[PDB]
Amino acid sequence: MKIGIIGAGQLARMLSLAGTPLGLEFHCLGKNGDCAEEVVKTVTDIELTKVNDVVAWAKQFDVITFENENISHELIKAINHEVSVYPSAKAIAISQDRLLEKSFMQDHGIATAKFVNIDSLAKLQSAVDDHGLPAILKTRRFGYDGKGQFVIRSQEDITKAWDVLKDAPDGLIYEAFVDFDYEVSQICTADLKGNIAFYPLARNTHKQGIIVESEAPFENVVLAEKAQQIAKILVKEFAYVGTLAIEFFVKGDELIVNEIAPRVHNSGHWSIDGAVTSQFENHVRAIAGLILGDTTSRKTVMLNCIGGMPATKDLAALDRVKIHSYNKEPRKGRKVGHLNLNLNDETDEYQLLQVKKLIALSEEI
Amino acid sequence: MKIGIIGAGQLARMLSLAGTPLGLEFHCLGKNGDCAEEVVKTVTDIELTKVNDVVAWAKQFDVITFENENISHELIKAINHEVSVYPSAKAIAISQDRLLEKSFMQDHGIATAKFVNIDSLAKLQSAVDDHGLPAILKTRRFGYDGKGQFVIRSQEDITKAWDVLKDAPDGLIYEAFVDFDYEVSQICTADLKGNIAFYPLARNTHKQGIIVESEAPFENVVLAEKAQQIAKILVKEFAYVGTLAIEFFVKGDELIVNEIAPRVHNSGHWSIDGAVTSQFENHVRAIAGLILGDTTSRKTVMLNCIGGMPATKDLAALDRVKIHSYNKEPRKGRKVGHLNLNLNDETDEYQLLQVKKLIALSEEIAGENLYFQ
Ligand SMILES: Nc1ncnc2c1ncn2[C@@H]1O[C@H](COP(=O)(O)CP(=O)(O)O)[C@@H](O)[C@H]1O
Ligand SMILES: Nc1ncnc2c1ncn2[C@@H]1O[C@H](COP(=O)(O)CP(=O)(O)O)[C@@H](O)[C@H]1O
Repeated sequence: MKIGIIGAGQLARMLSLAGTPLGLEFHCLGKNGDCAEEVVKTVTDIELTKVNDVVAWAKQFDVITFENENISHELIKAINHEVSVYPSAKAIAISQDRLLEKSFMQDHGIATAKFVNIDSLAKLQSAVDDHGLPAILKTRRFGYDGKGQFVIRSQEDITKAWDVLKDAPDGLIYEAFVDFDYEVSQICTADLKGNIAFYPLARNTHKQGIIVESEAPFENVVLAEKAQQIAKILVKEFAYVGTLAIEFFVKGDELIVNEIAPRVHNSGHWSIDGAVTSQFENHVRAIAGLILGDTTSRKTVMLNCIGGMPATKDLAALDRVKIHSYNKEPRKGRKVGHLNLNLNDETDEYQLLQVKKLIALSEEI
Repeated sequence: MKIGIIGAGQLARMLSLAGTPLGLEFHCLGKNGDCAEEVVKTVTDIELTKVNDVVAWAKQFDVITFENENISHELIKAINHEVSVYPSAKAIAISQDRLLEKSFMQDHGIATAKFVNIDSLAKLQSAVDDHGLPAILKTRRFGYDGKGQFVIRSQEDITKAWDVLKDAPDGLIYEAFVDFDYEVSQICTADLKGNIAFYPLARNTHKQGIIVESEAPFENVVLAEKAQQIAKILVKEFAYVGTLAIEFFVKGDELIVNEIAPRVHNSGHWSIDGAVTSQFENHVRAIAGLILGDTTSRKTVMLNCIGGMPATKDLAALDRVKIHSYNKEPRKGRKVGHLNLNLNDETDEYQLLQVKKLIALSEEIAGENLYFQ
């Protein structure tokens, strides 16, 4: 069986690393010299606006998936008529636009921040009038790592936020500021028949809008049950196949959906070394029409390497640390790898402190 | 850092799968179409007898290793004048020839089968006269998965064995049958300084001369200590860098060396899913000059897929089984994949029984001899 992946970045790289032992063959649409190239059969560089060329490429294979939900859902629909793509064009359309995403949650009784579509300064003033400060003005599309956002903390900031973000061609959303204690994510995988394999919750640490740490299992049965029930709604309504990621704000026993990603996600990277079947192996099993792997998990912390990464010789000296370099060119803010560590004892805690020392030296956000 | 591997088969494939997350780049010398191709940066097909061309290929990279010790040690010596190769040409020269291997062990007081170099029928008759039947005649070089052997049980078998094997250009060895209870292997990895990371013993089951199952950790403190001491001697004598495998026959509390392989080995494949750092990741760390990874292990069974392999859908349905297909075309006796399973509870034991049933349906071994004792 041949699997095509739209994108040749680190998610594609890790999908192939996980799926290749299953005896599957991987092909990417992307740039030669992107980091998945050395671990897949072929990489083909086709401009995504050339729909017919993309469809022709995809038809060479048995099933297609993608690493970035910002791609055209109309493109996915065109491919999916000729060869299966998972997950769905609907999941892409909804997840890639903050307003559509929030409206979808609202329609299905799923809690989120209060939100308003913003198409003018007057509309923004009304939103602040209706829903209050503090608040965040965000681009509806293409935001990542907290980019394209302006936190409004005063009346004065309203005009300032509008002036900064008004020219976003795909529009803007007002979000009420959520007072939460911490953040967690639910990753799960759904197969062709709608069966879902759940991972435990992971608690995620952010700095300057970028995830820097993720730790699982976050043990809280009330929260886990709520997160699973939300995931079940999304899987059903999207007719979803593959790994799905849901990010939440937590306030006490209350879960508030922040956003979703219809793909393997940074907050599940711990599962490479902490679950019987990682989020990557399970995404591949799902789309390949295979039964999902067991997801029994053990305590694991994942640390991101942003803007740089410690020298391999220094990492290797911490002999329990599992190294995941993506072999990417370092640049400010760029995710170039991560480190996983199972946490069982004091030696593990020591190695974790050492990893943190090294990351402090290499990080550039 | 760029690592060149001589060979593009499943061992190279698994070295790259293990080493690529460390940020290392892999290149193979082998045939395009070989199973490592899809997981390495490049594969280059050069005839190994073309020494200058091989050396030129190797000099592109920062360190070289190899997946098959049957290659020319003189080739490795030539490469190593200009780019580091691990492990050493000495390890290759000794390990690749059954007579040199046995003689090395004998010279270091390490127990082996009784053995005799066989270069004529008369020499074989004398070996039988001196050491008895049953016995095995084996090629000194190129043997693997039991190939190049003839088990001698009767007087009439003596001439047959000689006639089947006598054309081997690199000669033959007689071995007396060893009285043993079961077989274990010691896999370990040595770094540039001489530190050794040890795996627990694995207990290995063979059928018709090919390994079919491997289970670790095999707990026996007395045997494990003896195996480690033997490994230490070999690492020191070979100035060894990389993963090393030693196969033993066990009789009570005694270890008899069967043979060694200067490489990752089939009996260590369990470590992909049963150790903190697999034999493959550790081989890569060793040759790359890195500190070795922790080898803390958990109970795991490895089952080989020979000839054929069960359908992926059937394997995936046993949801704790870890699938390692090499993506190789089925052929009688060919190793086309393996399966690993951690064993902690009754559900694991159930999945183990079910996966063994699937393997019994897919297996096609190319057996040539029976080794019952
Ligand atoms: N409505 C809100 N109220 C409070 N904090 C928020 C918020 N929206 C986002 N944040 C904070 O800013 C971080 C990044 O926000 P987003 O998840 O919207 C940015 P991105 O990951 O899509 O690029 C969140 O993880 C959260 O800590
Ligand atoms: N001298 C001996 N006495 C008894 N059994 C032997 C033996 N030599 C080999 N065997 C049996 O045949 C199996 C394969 O033999 P080898 O290890 O020599 C074959 P290979 O792996 O080098 O191709 C051994 O694992 C062992 O079960």
